This record gives sequence, C-alpha cells and structure tokens, in this order.
Amino acid sequence: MEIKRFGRIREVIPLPPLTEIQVESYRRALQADVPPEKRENVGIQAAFRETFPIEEEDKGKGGLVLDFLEYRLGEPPFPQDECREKDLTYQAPLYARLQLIHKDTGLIKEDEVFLGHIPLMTEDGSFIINGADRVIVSQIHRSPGVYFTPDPARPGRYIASIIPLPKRGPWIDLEVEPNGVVSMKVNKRKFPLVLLLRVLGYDQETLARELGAYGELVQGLMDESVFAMRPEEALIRLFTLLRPGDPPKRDKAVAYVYGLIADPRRYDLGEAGRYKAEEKLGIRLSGRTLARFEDGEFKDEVFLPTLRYLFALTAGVPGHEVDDIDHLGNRRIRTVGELMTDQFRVGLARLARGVRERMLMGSEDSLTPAKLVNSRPLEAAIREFFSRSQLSQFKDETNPLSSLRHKRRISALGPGGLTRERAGFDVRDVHRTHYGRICPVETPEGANIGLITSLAAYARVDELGFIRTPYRRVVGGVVTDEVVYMTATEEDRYTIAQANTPLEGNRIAAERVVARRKGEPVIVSPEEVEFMDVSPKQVFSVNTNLIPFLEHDDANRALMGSNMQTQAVPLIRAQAPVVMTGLEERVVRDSLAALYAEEDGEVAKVDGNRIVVRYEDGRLVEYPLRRFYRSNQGTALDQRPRVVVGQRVRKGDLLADGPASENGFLALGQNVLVAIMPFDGYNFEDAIVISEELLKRDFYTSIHIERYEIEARDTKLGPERITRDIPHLSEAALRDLDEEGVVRIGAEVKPGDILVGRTSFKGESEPTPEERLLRSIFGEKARDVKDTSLRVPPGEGGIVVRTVRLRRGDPGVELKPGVREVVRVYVAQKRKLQVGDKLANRHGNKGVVAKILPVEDMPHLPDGTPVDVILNPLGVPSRMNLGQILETHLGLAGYFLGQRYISPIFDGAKEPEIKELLAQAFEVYFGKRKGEGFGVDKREVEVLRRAEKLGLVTPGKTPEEQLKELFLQGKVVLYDGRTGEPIEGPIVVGQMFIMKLYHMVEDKMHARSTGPYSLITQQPLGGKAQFGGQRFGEMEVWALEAYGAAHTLQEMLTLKSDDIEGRNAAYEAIIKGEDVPEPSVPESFRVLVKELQALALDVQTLDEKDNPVDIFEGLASKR
Repeated sequence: MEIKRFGRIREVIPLPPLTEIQVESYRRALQADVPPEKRENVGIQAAFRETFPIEEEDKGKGGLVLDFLEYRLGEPPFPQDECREKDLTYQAPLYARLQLIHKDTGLIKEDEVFLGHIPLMTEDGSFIINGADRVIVSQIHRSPGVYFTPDPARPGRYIASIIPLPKRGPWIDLEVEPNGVVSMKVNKRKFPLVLLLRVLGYDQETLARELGAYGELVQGLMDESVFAMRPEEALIRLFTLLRPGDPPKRDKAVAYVYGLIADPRRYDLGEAGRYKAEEKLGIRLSGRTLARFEDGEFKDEVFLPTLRYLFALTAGVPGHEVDDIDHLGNRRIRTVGELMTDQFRVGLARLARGVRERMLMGSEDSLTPAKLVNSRPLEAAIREFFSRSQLSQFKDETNPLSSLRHKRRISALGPGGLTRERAGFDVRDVHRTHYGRICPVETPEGANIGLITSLAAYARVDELGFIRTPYRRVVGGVVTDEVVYMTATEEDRYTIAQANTPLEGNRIAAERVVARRKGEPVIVSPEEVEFMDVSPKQVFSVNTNLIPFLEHDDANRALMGSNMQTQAVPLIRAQAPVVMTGLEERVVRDSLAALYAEEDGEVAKVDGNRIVVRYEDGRLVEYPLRRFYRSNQGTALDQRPRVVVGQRVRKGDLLADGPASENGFLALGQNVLVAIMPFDGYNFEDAIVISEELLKRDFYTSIHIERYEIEARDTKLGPERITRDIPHLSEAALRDLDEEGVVRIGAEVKPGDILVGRTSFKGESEPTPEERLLRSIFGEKARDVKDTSLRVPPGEGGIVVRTVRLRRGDPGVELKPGVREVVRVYVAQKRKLQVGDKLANRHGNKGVVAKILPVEDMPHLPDGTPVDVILNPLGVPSRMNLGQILETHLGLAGYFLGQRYISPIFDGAKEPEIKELLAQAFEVYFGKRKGEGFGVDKREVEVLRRAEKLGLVTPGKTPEEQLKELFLQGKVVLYDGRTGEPIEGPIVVGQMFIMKLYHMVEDKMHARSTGPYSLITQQPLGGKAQFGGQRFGEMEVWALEAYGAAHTLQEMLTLKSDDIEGRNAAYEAIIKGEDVPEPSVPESFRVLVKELQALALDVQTLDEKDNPVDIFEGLASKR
C-alpha cells in the first residue's frame, strides 16, 4: 500500500506533547525530582512556606517559631500493578525537615514526620487512586484582578470591581450616586473613597489636583472636609465605621490585614497579579499586594490608581477602558498541579490549626515531633480530593483516544467560587478568543451544555493558566516561521490573518486578503497583516482533528463525530482509515497505546508476552506486553508484537501495537466497502443494513470483561462460608464449581450458573416451626444454611479467565471490616456484531443495525464483489455533512488503487485531485475487465440509458467512455443481488471507515416481572439480579389519561407499583389464570393519609352520603 497526501501549507511546527498539561503541572506542583536548591518554588514547596512559619506570640507564654528547611518525598510504598491487583492508592511518602525554636535556650529539630501520602502520576498522565486509574480535569474562572462593568438597572454610569481570590478576602466595588453619596463595599455596606486615602496619607489638595484636575469628579472627593482634616484619626474613624463595638485603639492591626500578608495574596511577586496591573491600570506594586508593615504608615500604590482609572474611564480616551470579562486574558485555566497544591495547602492549614493548640499543651521543651504534628488532617484532606473531588474521575479508557481526551478536559463545576449551576449564558457560548485555545465543537449538547470542553491542538498553559494560542509573526508583507504564544488580551491589539492566505514563503500573495482584528472579520491588506494563524489544527481539539474533511461538515454534527470516537470500542481486528487526516500516528504515539523502541539495536526474543530487544549500546531489555488487561470500561488492552526475531530497529519504531492499532496508526472500527442507497426499510430513518459476510470474517468483533465479586460476611448468626456446598438441589450445577467453592477457569458460564458458592444463616434470630416439620419428614438433619451464591446475572457471561481470592492471613491487602474474605471472577466474552448494535462514522452518521443480509442477495457490483453495508441517503441532506460522501469517493479510488491517504483538516484533498484518482481507479476496475476477456452488460448499457436521460453522462459517447465519466462522479452500476437486474441509475459506493459503539449497561435491555420493593416507599426496586421497574412519569400518565385508558392507568398506579395487597393477589390470580383482581387501595395513598395524620390534619374518606368508608382495611380500628 502507498500513501499520497494532498494539502500544502508548510506545517511549520510539530504538535506539542498532548498530555503536557497534566504532566508538567504536576511537575511544577511537586518539584520533588529536583533538590530544594533548584529555584521552582511554586506548589507544594510554596504552599509549605506559605503556612510553615507559625508565629504564635502572646497569651500566656510563646515566641513560637516552627521553620521549614527542605521538602523530601521519595520511596513509594508499593508499585503500580500491585496497587491495582490489591486495592491500593499509589502514593509517594513525604516528610520535610522541621525545627521549632524557643524563647528559652534550645531549638529542637525533629527531622522527619511523614504526614500525608500523596498520589503520583503515571508516565502517561493518569493516576491510580483506588483500583481504578483516575484523572484530574482542569477548570476555568475569573483570574483575580479588577474590572469595570456597566451598572445593573440604571442606564446611567458603570461601576468598579476589585476581585481577590481565595474566598476569604474582600470583594470591592466603587459606585457613585451623586445626590449625596458614593459607594465602596467590602463585605456589604458602603463608605467614602477618600477617608481611606486620607488614612494612607493622601490629602484633599495633592489628591484632587494631580489625580482629577483633568477629572471634575475630584469634587466628590474633597466634599466631607470635616473628617479630611484629621490624618491618623481617620484610621480610627473607619475602624469605627466597621461594626461590632470594637476598641478604638488597635494601633496598626486591621490595616495590616488589607495590607501585606493573608487576604491580599502570596501568588508570586512579579507576574501573578502585577500583570493585571501595569497593563490594565496603574504602574506599580510595592510588596505583592497593597502591602507594608515597616513604619506603621502604610503605602498604597493600588488604591489610588483604581479610582484614577475610574476617573479616566469615565472621562474619555486615556485608552478605551472596557473589559470583556470572557477575554481569556481574564479567564484562567487551572492545571492539575494547582488543583492539588490548593488541597495540599488547605490541609496544611488544618494541620497548622491543631499544632497551635499543642504549643500550649506540651509541658516543657521536648515538643518537636508528636507534640506539634498529627497526620490525620493532611491524609483526610488530600485523600478526599483524589477519591471524592467532583473533578477527579474514572479514566475513560474505552479506547486510548478516549482516556487521553478525558485527561485534558476542562470543567466549570468546581470550587463553587468560579462558575456554578446558575447560567452565566455568555460563558457557555464559544467566545471569540476560544481560537486555538479551545475546540468550538467540543461541548456536550444537552444539560451541562457549555460548561465543559477539552482544549486545542497547539494550545499550551504558559506560566499562569492562560491558554496562549500560537500565532506566527509577519513583519510587513513577510511571513515568519517564528511563533508567539499570545494571551487573549494582547490578541486584540493586532491585525491577525488566517493560514489559508496564498503563501510564496515569506510573501503574502493577494492584495485583498482576509484578517480579523478583534473578533471582527476584516479584509485587510498585505501591509497591515501583523500576525498570522499558525494552523488549521490549532483551532480545534485532538479528538476533533481526527475528522477527514471537517471542512464539509456542519459544526453541529461534527460534534457527534468527535464524541462518537470517545465511545469507540477496541476490536480484535483494528484497521486504520482508507483516508486519514494525519494525526492517527501521533495519537497512538502520544497516547500510550503502542510500544516504541528507545534506541537503535536488534531484536532478541519475540514472545507473545515479551520482546526483549538488544540495543547497539551493548544492552538488552525485556519489554513485557499487557497481554489481556481489563480497562475501566471493560475493553481489551493487548499489545500484539509486530517485529520478528532478530531485527534491527530504528529508534522510535513500533515493537508492538496498542489495543487498537494496525501499524502504529490509530485504528478503530474497520474500513468497509459501502453502497449508499435505500433498501426496503431496513435503513429507514437511521437504520443500517449489514452484509452477513462482515461476520464471516471476524470483522466487527470485540472482547468484553465484567468483574463479578462476592464477599464472605460475618453475621452474628454465623460466618458465611464459601464452599462447593450448595445446600438444596444438584451436582449438575456444581461441575464448573470445580475448585471447592470457586469456579474453574476456562468454564463457560451462562446466566444462572454458580460463579461462587456461599452459605449464610436461615432466619434473623429464630428457626422455623413450619420448616421444622418438612425437614424432619424427609431428612431432619438438613444443613440449615442459605444459598447465597454469586450467580451469572441475566445478560451474559463468557468463559472465566482469571480469579482472585483473599483469605484470612492477608499479605499486604486491605480487607474492609466484617469482610471475612473476597472472591473476584474475571469473565471474558467475544462480541460479534449483531442487530442490536450501533455503528457510526467519524462524521456523525450514527445508526443501528437493523438487518444482517445474506451475501446471497445484497447489492453486488459487476465483478462479483458485494457491498458490506448499505447506508440510507436521506440521512445526508437534512444533516449537513457531505464530508462522508467525500470520504466514500476517495475510498472507492483507494480500493482499486490499493492505497490509503491522508486528507488534512481544511488543506487536504480537493475535488479535482479525487476525480483524478478515480480516473486511475477506472483503469484498475475496468482495465482488467478489458483484458480478462469481456465488455459491457445489457444491464450496464441499460442503466446508462436511464443515466443520460438523467444527465450524468454526455450523450453520444461510447459506453466505455460514458462509464468512466459515471465512475469519476463516484458512482458505478450495481445489480440487485436478489434479482440480478441492475438498479436503475448509478449508485455511489466506496471505502468508508465505520466504528462500532460501546454497549452501556442500559443496553442490557432490562425486563422485570416481579422483584424487590423499597422499604419506606413501596415502589419496585432492583439492583443486583432483579432488573428494577421502569418509571411511569407524569408525561406518560397524561398519555394514558388522554386515551380512555382508565384501568390501564389504575393498574400502573396500583397493581403494578404500589398496591401492597394488590400486586400480591395480582400475581396469584395470574398464576391461576384468574382474570386479575380489582385493585385495592395504593400504599402511596395510605402512606400519605398517615403522613397527613402525623400532622394535626385528619383526612377521612367518605361515602355516598357523607359517611365513613375504609381505606386501611382493618388495621386502624383499635385493639
């Protein structure tokens, strides 16, 4: 096979490390690989320094100084796989150096205290919390700064906002309502903007003239002069303004709080907050946030500039001071590291809280180790974030691509501080700045609609979570190969152009060429083009980039296509698309599906379980291959060796293929020849007709594994024994229960077979009088033990492949309390494609198999080769994704030309280039036909007749020539298969890639006859083996109500769900073939009446004449 790739836009730079976000964030987060000497001090070390110097001075005796030296964590308790076999949280041990000082001679240094076991990251970027690999999804929010937004209801003038995160930490607003008041609010109630400047030292005269000479608003400032005439007294006066009934005297205490340390922030001095400053408003910052504690007299280079800019914003063009909040230079992305560092610091505070109490509890000086440190907080805290945070979830590894995406996805629903469930509608939409920074497709149509999405191609989190998107520079009419990752904000200052601009190299080629200033499409000139787009790829996400001709598909349906791939299941037979975009390679590679060769060398052994290669460096290493592992969602992950024995390997070449790779290429589902016409009704709205032949070959077939588990619980009635003993009826069911108790590996288990046996006790506390007689009659001596045995749940099982049992003397495992022992049973099964299944191409055409046709009679081409699947055309006009029809065509060429292609995103193949390849295909198709010995059918000629009358072929040309034309159009003649006659009119056909979608647990069609019932609510409930009833909602009630369905609705409310006495007599009646009984009162009704009686109210039903009647049959009358 050969590869031909069409578009030419010089791809200047390789895509970045896809999991860089997850990997590097945790790198900077926990800087543990490098000594405390190394400078990166953010994250852990930062959070540590933040709360370590615990100064506790006076109330009794103090002068406490506990100081941090160096943070070191290094020897993991156990390893990865052992952490999955056994329930274990892969976490590194950490204990930093600590030394507490004394006001008396002595400083005790108790070196280590290991508090907090913090999880580690896998080399791919995923975690391992408890058994399941988990992932921490990034988030978005208002980057702590100051903005000015238009006022709420009064059309008049807008107000100022100062945003300080963490939560604890004031939230300021400056608003002027001139009849006599100005408003500045910290927690809530407002006060004067000048009483404060006065406090700091700004007097009426110097203030008003320098700041607002150009600003008449200065008059509101010098207004209440009575108080402006006393400096430091203004300090006490504002204190007075706050409200508790506090001591007037507190020298410089609260001013400190809004001064240097806590409330304002320790975000790195320099670029954290001072960036939002010098560019947006005001020039300097002395001390991180408005901070100072040297003379008692505070300095505030921030309090005056904010007003300075409000006087400026309100008075003209110092610049145009309006902040579009959604500008990404305002909305920041929280990489993993930050998310963990914050929970780590929260724990540090919980820790430092308890320690303070113990600076008073310890008797004399030996209080360094246990007296100050308790590991209970940090454990619960960080543990809670990895197992319970709404943000970290099961790794979605249906197929690698999936998990990769789930690792990079961004969420709102988080801290609660940033964006909750209320809407913020504007945020949900795809903002202008989302360019190269977020996929415009990447959003879950439905409930949580704009609140989530995975990021883009070249998108990278620079220093602080600001997705900078790359844009290359173009000085004059010259375009460069240099790139600038720009902030959202700066992007608007320049005139940027799209990549589609005809380029000669550094030369722009057309005078009137498109560019877009700031969210506005603008036809600019080559001389104005300041910057240019990097690529068509950076615009979207990975998951999306994988789509062929994205260019021709409605952005709405292209979403479906992207989410579809996230639902792709690994087939034992994985093939790459006949037509690819170009990243399939990089996907499998950057994801960790296939195994690549470190350095050059030769191959030694090629097992089905290992490839021990020999590098030319004089070394050889064994490369195990995850034979058959269980993915979180139950898909097979096997590495099939692609290298033979003794082979010189290039550095970075596929030794084995990942779960779904063919040859280092991503491959899901399989390329199948497909006709695109209507069949009877088999493909009616969105139904798919499939050729039986597809099953003959093991084409769409997938291996699944479910993990049934049972426990031996300790009841006070007697331990539940796990034995081959199944008390009541046969040995026939005990065969596969070979091992005494457990089931034998390799045994075929059907629904209702014993997977594992167990024996618990009969009653709650007492034996049975009636059951006493029966046992005695045929065999008194009857093991009173109950059959509580894990059985195959309806639905399906396969053949047991592995089993695990953990008994009494536990190795290094965690058995829950009461839990005597556990028994796992891994079962595997081959899933061959069937009518229930759903398959869908990358474009979005989704559909279910409705009929598997015998190759005998499905559409067949002139040469005996028949089509595998017949897709309905109707599904194409409405939806707008011609891309699939473009794929099919290139596919046809690749079938006869025996070649695969790579059509980039928007630069790819072009309609003429394809008509070209089709022209070559015509000779392979029909050229052989010529030589093989035959010409054209009566049929082939006949469909030509109807085709020229149609208008597909130039009348007057020879059939040979006419068919070429007809072929180039992408359609060929097809005969029925059932009749052998032709299908009037050419029909297109070709090689379209189609994947098979994963079957959810719901897919296991749930059918329930009778079963359990809830304890307080008496409505049907399922769980383990009984399916659980379907819900009959109001919307459905009305449906019946509309109909004359009286009884049928009664039934739905009585006999079927709540009529306690009803459902019982119901069953029994049915059992005897009795026309079911007439409904008794529903328990929902009785539950109610009583609920109602619980409250004073008395609800009594009445008769024809206002008289009693009785709902509660006979249990309410007394005694």
